[PDB]
Amino acid sequence: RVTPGSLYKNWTNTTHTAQLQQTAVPLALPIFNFDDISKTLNKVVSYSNKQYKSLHHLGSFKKSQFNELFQKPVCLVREDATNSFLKKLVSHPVKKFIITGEPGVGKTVLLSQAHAYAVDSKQIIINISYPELFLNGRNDFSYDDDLKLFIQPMYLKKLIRKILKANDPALLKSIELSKDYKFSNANPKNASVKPFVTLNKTKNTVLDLLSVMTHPHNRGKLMKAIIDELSVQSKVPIMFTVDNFSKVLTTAYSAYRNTENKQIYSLDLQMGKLMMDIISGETKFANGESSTILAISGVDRTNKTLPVALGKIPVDPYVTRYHYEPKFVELLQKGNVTEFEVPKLNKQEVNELIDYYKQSNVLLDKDITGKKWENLIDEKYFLSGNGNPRELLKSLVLSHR
Amino acid sequence: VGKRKSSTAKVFVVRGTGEILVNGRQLNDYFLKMKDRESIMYPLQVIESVGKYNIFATTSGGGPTGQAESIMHAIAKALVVFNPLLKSRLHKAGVLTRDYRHVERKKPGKKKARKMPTWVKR
Amino acid sequence: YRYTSYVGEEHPNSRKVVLSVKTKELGLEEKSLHKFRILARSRYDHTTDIFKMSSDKFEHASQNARYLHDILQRLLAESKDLTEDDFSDVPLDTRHTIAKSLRKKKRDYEFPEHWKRPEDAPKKKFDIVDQLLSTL
Amino acid sequence: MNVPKARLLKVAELSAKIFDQNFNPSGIRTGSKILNERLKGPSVASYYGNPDILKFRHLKTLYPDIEFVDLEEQYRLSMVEAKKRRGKGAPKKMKK
Amino acid sequence: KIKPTAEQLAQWEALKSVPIPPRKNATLDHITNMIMRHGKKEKAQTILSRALYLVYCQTRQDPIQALEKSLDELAPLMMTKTFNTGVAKASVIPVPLNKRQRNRIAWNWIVQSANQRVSSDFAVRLGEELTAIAKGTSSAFEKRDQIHKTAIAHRAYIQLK
RNA sequence: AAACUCCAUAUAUAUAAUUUUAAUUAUAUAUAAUUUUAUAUUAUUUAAUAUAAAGAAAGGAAUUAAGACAAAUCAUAAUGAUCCUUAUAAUAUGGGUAAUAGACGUGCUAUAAUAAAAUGAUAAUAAAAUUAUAUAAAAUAUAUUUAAUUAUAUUUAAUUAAUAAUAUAAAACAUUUUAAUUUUUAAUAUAUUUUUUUAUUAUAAAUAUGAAUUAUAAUCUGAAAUUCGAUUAUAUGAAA
Ligand SMILES: Nc1nc2c(ncn2[C@@H]2O[C@H](COP(=O)(O)OP(=O)(O)O)[C@@H](O)[C@H]2O)c(=O)[nH]1
Ligand SMILES: [Mg+2]
Ligand SMILES: [Mg+2]
Ligand SMILES: [Mg+2]
Ligand SMILES: [Mg+2]
Ligand SMILES: [Mg+2]
Ligand SMILES: [Mg+2]
Ligand SMILES: [Mg+2]
Ligand SMILES: [Mg+2]
Ligand SMILES: [Mg+2]
Ligand SMILES: [Mg+2]
Ligand SMILES: [Mg+2]
Ligand SMILES: [Mg+2]
Ligand SMILES: [Mg+2]
Ligand SMILES: [Mg+2]
Ligand SMILES: [Mg+2]
Ligand SMILES: [Mg+2]
Ligand SMILES: [Mg+2]
Ligand SMILES: [Mg+2]
Repeated sequence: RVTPGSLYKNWTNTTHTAQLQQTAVPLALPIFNFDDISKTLNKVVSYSNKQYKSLHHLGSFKKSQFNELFQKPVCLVREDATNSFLKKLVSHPVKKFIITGEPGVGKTVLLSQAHAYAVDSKQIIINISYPELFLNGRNDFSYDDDLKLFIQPMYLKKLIRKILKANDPALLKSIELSKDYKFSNANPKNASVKPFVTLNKTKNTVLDLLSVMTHPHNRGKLMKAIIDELSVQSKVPIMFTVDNFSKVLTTAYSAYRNTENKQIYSLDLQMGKLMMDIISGETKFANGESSTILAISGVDRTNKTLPVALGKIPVDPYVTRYHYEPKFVELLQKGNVTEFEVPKLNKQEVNELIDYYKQSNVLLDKDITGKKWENLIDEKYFLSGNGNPRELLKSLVLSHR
Repeated sequence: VGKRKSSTAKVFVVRGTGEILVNGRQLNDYFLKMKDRESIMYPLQVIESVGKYNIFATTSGGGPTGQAESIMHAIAKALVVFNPLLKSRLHKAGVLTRDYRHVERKKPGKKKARKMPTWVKR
Repeated sequence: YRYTSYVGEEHPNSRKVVLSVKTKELGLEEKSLHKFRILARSRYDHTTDIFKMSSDKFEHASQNARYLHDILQRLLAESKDLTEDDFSDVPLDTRHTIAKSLRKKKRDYEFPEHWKRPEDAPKKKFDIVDQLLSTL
Repeated sequence: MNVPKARLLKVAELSAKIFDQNFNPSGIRTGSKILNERLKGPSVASYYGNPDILKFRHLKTLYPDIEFVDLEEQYRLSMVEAKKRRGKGAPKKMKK
Repeated sequence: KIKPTAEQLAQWEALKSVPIPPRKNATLDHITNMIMRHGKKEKAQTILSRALYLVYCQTRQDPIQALEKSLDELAPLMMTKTFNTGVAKASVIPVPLNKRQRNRIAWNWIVQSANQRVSSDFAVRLGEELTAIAKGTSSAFEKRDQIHKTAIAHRAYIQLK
């Protein structure tokens, strides 16, 4: 008893997935570029078209945000938060960050900005938004024999596709291969004719490698090969990113069960192990400017692990595996992860946001009409808990109290 | 010091730019319900002085909404010292009144305070 | 050694005696101190560096006190041994203390020092008759 | 628990040796909780009262000079006498 | 001796003209209370505000105001209240309605019409219904019209007149 | 009857070397209101409404008279009369009070998405009360490959108590999931909705509700758990 047009989903899903961004005012806002941050240092800025294209593919813009409020997802540049982070990324020798903060402070937004910057500066981006998919057991998996770990060839395929599409092909096909690669063919065409697909050293490309389509049991092998290729190449920078890395840290054991009924460890998987290797000084990328940018989510569980990894708490040895996994900490220490605290909004920034919202026509009538502007701003600041952006946004729009 | 239900809120209000700290942590972190935050703000909102006064609240006892109400009550009293002419206005707004609403005890024969067990005729 | 006595009554808690010492105040070297603390286990609190223990096993209070003393002496002897038993590589178990802390409440938070306004404080108001009076 | 198990066990054993408390690493039913329970008998016995309490009988022993009267007893005796009089006295008890 | 300072006096004067701000939008609060069941007001509030957000998204104009307008439209200005009438014919009379009663009648109808919509989440259903009413389509309107017609019959049954 | 009374409230004073700390408290002693004042608008100097300024000022408990109902109690206990005195008095071992056609009250749990379940350790937020016929912390072991949870066992740290324990309150709020529901899934492509979209293929009246009833295995208390107790596990999964 359902039509195509009617809304059948729950609220959060509906807001994400039903395009109510359709009925919205076009806004001629400035464009996000790191080279011209001096112009737009503390102003709202729409992303470039190319950036948007890349960012959507990656999975930067998420469901629980209020990206439905505008024509397209929008951020502002911040001197204390985003700009400083970008500068650190540019300058630091290690280039290896974990974006920490309170729930709703704007970690994902920071990640999205970092991605956009990377896109601008001719870099490949391997984004893993929501590791919950590979960590929790809701897709097929298999123990590979060559690689001593469990591969996940539904998730992997999706990730490969994202990598292919998020990045431009000219940058991606500038990379020649280091080794030759045999794979099992899995086209609808040439199934009987071509039993195997072969990629040569100099002739073939990374783009071509990505476009390969194998059976599930070779997908993990393909992924491994791709990563190796990217590590080897020194022509283009590789930005690796993992958002909701908190889940990964806490969920040490996956929901998958091996032959004997017991839970599989995250490092015994392909994806989680690979990710950990990337984080640590192990799969070292040949080029400079090649970063790993991790991000915590307030959604996920909290425990002693991440604080212990960083310069926060001394290592209590007696706390349990559930609330403190030491292997993960050790791995984090190995690859010198310098954490980045996202600061809460200043008064001026809050004011600027409120002004933008007013321009876009999100503010309620009781806020605008018959009220001093400065007083309103102060109230908004108070209700957000002194500049938590999400909370502020909620107070503005989702209050109706 | 303000009170409501079982809650008690000792609140240090000071002239610095308007930031909040409830019980040694951020306001949005402590009070999750926006209503409680709005209530807390209200003494500063009846005056045009939200943003003017720094507030350091310290609560104990009761639940969250009651705690927030006790904080609000305390803040109004604190404000009254800064400018005595606004005291009447605050009273009119309904912030200077200590909300007496006290939880009624369970009486013997009754199940709860008022809720009696079912009656029968036959 | 704290002793308790119920005056008119004959309580069975009058026998209870409680020894209690700060572990740093005990005459020990650093290695031996750590070993002593390890041996104490739940009896040693780490936030306050205090080790206490009570005995109710024996009939009289004096007996119980003597027993506690003997235990303490034994503990000290063990701490000062060091022959084929150091306990350098067993970290201090602080689980009981954290459990106790959780059970209780905390008021660790304080008023921010940079939020203070000495300039806004009420200055001394000039009372002329009081000044006149003060001839001493 | 990165710290080893055997060392912890040894430490626990040592602690047990130091104090009087026993060291049961295997976790077997020893029977310790049966004996170690404080015996509650004297308190239980002392429930109804002190059986040696002064009675009316004694108020003759202590003070022979004062001719006391137990009123309830006297009443009972009077009732018995009345019963005897009106043919409602107790029947004579069988011996066999 | 009171001794009020100049700045304080100026502040008081500035305040004096401004009226005391209201702590709640009353009609909204009433609605939230009606939605609410087991002293779980927060959940009811979340539901209501989410619905209003959805409404706004669908049609970009103040959601609260639109809701109030809808209530005003829908709320029947009077009701044909039944009476025993001294043990005789149950002679009905038109009776004027308090604001709350008016909006209460409207809300129940709105809820009913929402419950016919598809989604699992009630908040979504509610929002869709509110948007439909804003645009101008419901059986609630028809019911109101019918009520008004029934009130119109029994003109002079009103006692004081 | 009201009032004095108790609880709770507001204020003041006293005391607490602010390690028995919660001073945001506890407890003795006061004071405080069955609130006051004024301007008007109706009805006749007053009384209800409204407005204003002054106040923290707003409840609950106990107390339920005379008479009556030959209301209830001789099974709390006692006493009158009457009846039993090798028995209608007294002690032990077992059984019964828990029997089951229909019926009648009180409750509890339910019949799923404005509502259920997983999770949430710099442990979100209480109060009141108990612990020498005790309260039992941490930790080890087994159920259970990690560990947590829950349940037992092992063994008693602390305190007979503003000091330790019962006891990290729970809803809340947040992520995840949820059949009925082809209102979803997964194979392909697809893309500026990517924890997602579109296209084309295949996905065909009690559940992934409920927890009655029963089977087996363990555990707990006790000397003893068959009639007849309480847990846990693996199955069973009515009715609604
Ligand atoms: N920094 C920043 N954040 C914003 C901006 N606009 C919205 N946000 C908010 O940033 C939030 C993302 O915070 P995040 O740290 O991902 O929340 P978490 O997932 O709970 O950790 C969203 O909820 C947005 O509402 C902006 O312009 N800048
Ligand atoms: Mg996130
Ligand atoms: Mg009276
Ligand atoms: Mg204190
Ligand atoms: Mg009477
Ligand atoms: Mg009778
Ligand atoms: Mg009678
Ligand atoms: Mg009798
Ligand atoms: Mg009798
Ligand atoms: Mg007998
Ligand atoms: Mg019975
Ligand atoms: Mg009854
Ligand atoms: Mg349910
Ligand atoms: Mg324990
Ligand atoms: Mg305690
Ligand atoms: Mg908890
Ligand atoms: Mg049925
Ligand atoms: Mg079930
Ligand atoms: Mg259930």
